[PDB]
This record gives sequence, structure tokens and C-alpha cells, in this order.
Amino acid sequence: DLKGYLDWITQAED
Amino acid sequence: ESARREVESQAQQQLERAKHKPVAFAVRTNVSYCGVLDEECPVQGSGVNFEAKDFLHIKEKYSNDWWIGRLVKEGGDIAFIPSPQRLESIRLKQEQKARRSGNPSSLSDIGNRRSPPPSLAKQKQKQAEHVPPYDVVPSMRPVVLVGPSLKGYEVTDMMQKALFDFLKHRFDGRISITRVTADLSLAKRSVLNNPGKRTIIERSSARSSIAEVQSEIERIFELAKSLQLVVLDADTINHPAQLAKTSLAPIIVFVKVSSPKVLQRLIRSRGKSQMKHLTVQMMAYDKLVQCPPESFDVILDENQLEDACEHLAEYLEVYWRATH
Repeated sequence: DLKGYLDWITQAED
Repeated sequence: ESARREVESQAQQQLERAKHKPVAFAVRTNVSYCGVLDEECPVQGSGVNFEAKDFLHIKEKYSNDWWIGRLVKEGGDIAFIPSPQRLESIRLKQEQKARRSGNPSSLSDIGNRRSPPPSLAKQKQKQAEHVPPYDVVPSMRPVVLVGPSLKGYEVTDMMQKALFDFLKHRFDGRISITRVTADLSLAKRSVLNNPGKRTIIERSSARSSIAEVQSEIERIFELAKSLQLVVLDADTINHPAQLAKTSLAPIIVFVKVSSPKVLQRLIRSRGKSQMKHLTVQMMAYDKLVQCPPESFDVILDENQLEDACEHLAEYLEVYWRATH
């Protein structure tokens, strides 16, 4: 549940 | 009767001719009624079997007692919806079949107290609230993303922004997304005839930003009149209950973290400017999940981006097909 919620939470802007 | 059969043919012809016309506006119901069981319908057998909290679309004008409309379901045909006055009349018919409606109790007391029905037994009274059976809601329900915490912070903003980006790209040519900095929780309808008509009054409401809030309400209705999909990007929403009593009735989409431990580990890795707001952010996480799921429209609890995106897309795609 963490791997999918970590890349997506940052790649939108960064 | 030659009059009823002739008007039946004209009404059926009108429905066929008007089946290819633009939709004018829409209303929302709040009572359980059937459009087929009524004997006053101009066309019999073509009514609507709707329930409480249903959505109908209106295209053309018939009279002050009836209207032409269609459902928002997939393959919905054209039905007849009673007018608000007709619904008010049929509401009085629901409370008159009982033994009594006014003050005089019928507990084996007949012949002594006639007690003619006063104004308190009619629709003139009970005007303290007077909830309207029909409301002028926007043409479609808007789409809003809420949670898992307050907006304006780093942890929250990219998740909706990326989701907005996916919606914008997939729905290219049919999406209109705008950011509303004004408030949206103050969309009232029974406050005053005209609160703050002029800005030169120099009153409490004239000098405030309330007039901006109501001005944006009509913008949504006109934007929804265009038939294109619209998603609101407002950052003044933290709970569906704040917008539950409004006339907008948006699509409450809830995206939530699987466990509080997962969220409290994402905030730690963000940056020192964000753990200062960890205490308040966790407060919204627990209070928002305490809301029952039936309050929300669709849930997004999947741990993968691909799983949730197409899960939300099919809900939006079926709405586009059903409303056409």
C-alpha cells in the first residue's frame, strides 16, 4: 500500500 | 371520447419530434411517486417509476400542470413529470385518504364536535421551513475530490492534481476544469429574497465576500448547461456534510489511505514544513472516515494508481452514455 501511494504522491509535481 | 384519443396522438407525435432536441434544464426530486399510476397523465403507460432523490432532465414545455422529461438511466425513454403545483396537489391527496387531517380526533368521537378543517389543516400553514418538493439543481451533478485531509498542503495537492491530469487527458475535448477560490459551503436558497443586492449599501453583507459566493453558484449552472463534464478544484471542502444540504449535490468521490500508519509514514518523508501540520492533518483523517460510506458516491481505496483511475473512469463513462 506504500509503494503505490509514494510514487504517485510525488510524480504529479516533481 | 374523441378528445382524449386525439390529444393522445398529438402528444405522442410531439414526443417523437422532440426526441432530438437539446436539453433545457433539470430538477431533482425528494419524494416517492410514480408517473404511471396517476390517472391525470395526458399519456398513459409512458410514465416514470422514480423514487426519492432521483434526477430528471427536462427539454420542452407542455403546460403548467405537466412537463416532458427523460431519465438519466442508460437507454432512458421520455416520460411525464408532474408540475410542482401538481405534485403539491397530489401531496394533499396523500394526506386526505386518512380518517382525519386537522385537529378533531376520530377516537370513537362522532356527532358532537364537527370541527370544520381550519387553515391549519391545509397547505397554507406549516410554512416555517416549507421544503420545496422540486429544486432547480444544475443540469448534471459536478465531480469533486475530497480527502484524505485538508487541501493546500503538500501531501494532498498532487494526488488530486494528478487525478485531474488523468481526467483532463482522457476526456480531452469534453472536459472543463476551473479553480474556484470562492467558498462553496454557503450555497443557500432560503435565507432572503436578495441578500446584498448592491455593493454600495456599506452593510455587513454588502462589504463581505458573500456576494462572491452566490455569484459563483450561477456560473456552475451555466457551465453545467453546456453539457460538458466539469470538475471543481475548490479547496474549501473537507467533509461531504458541508455540501450535503446545498443544491449543487456534487459527486462525492472519496480517496482514502488503507491505514493511518501508511499516511503517517508518507507525511514524514515529505519535508520539515509538513510535520508541523501533521497533528491537524490526522484530525481530518479520522473524522472523514467516520462518515458512513453511503454518504459518499464512489470510493477510491485501491493502493495502485492504475486500479483507481479506471475504476473512476468507468463510473464517469457510464454517466456520459446513460445521460445520452
